Amino acid sequence: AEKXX
Amino acid sequence: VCPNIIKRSAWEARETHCPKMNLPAKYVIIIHTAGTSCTVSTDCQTVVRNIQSFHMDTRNFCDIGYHFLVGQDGGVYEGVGWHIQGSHTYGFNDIALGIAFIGYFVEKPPNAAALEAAQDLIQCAVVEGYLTPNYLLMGHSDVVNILSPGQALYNIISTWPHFKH
Repeated sequence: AEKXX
Repeated sequence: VCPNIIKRSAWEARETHCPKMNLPAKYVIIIHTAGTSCTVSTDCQTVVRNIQSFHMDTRNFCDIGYHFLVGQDGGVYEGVGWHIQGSHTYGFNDIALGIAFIGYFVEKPPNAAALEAAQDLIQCAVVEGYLTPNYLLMGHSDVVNILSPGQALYNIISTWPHFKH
C-alpha cells in the first residue's frame, strides 16, 4: 500500500 | 450477479469513521498483499483482520487501505467497502477501487478461483454503477513505484479488458 498523495 | 462478499463484521473488523468515497470510481487498481496466502475462509478473515490492524496501527491509515481483497478460497472480502476512501495508492485513493489478492504473486499467480472472483467483482461494480463504464484497469506498479501486484499476477491482468497498456 502507498494514504493521501 | 455480484459475488457473495464477506463483510467486516464476519472478520471482526475494528470500528472507524473514515472519509467517504465519491462514486462512481474511474479506475481499478490491482494489488497483492505480498504476505501469506489463505485457502480457507477462516484463515483469510484472520489475514484481513491483521492487515487492518497493521495498516491502522503501524501505517497509521484510518482503516485497512483496500476496498476489497480476494482469497485463494475464491472469496471476496470487504476492506473498507464501496463507500469509503481508500489508502492503497498515492493520488488514487478517492478515484480508484483498490483490490488486493491475498498473497504474494511475483513468481506464481492467484489460482483460478481467485482470478475468477476478482473479475466477477469488477463486473458487479460496473453493473451497479460503482465504476464508470469506460473505467481504466491498472497494475499497482504502473501507478507508483512499488512491488505490486507481482509479475505473475501482472501478466494475467494485462490480458484483461480495460487494462491500460
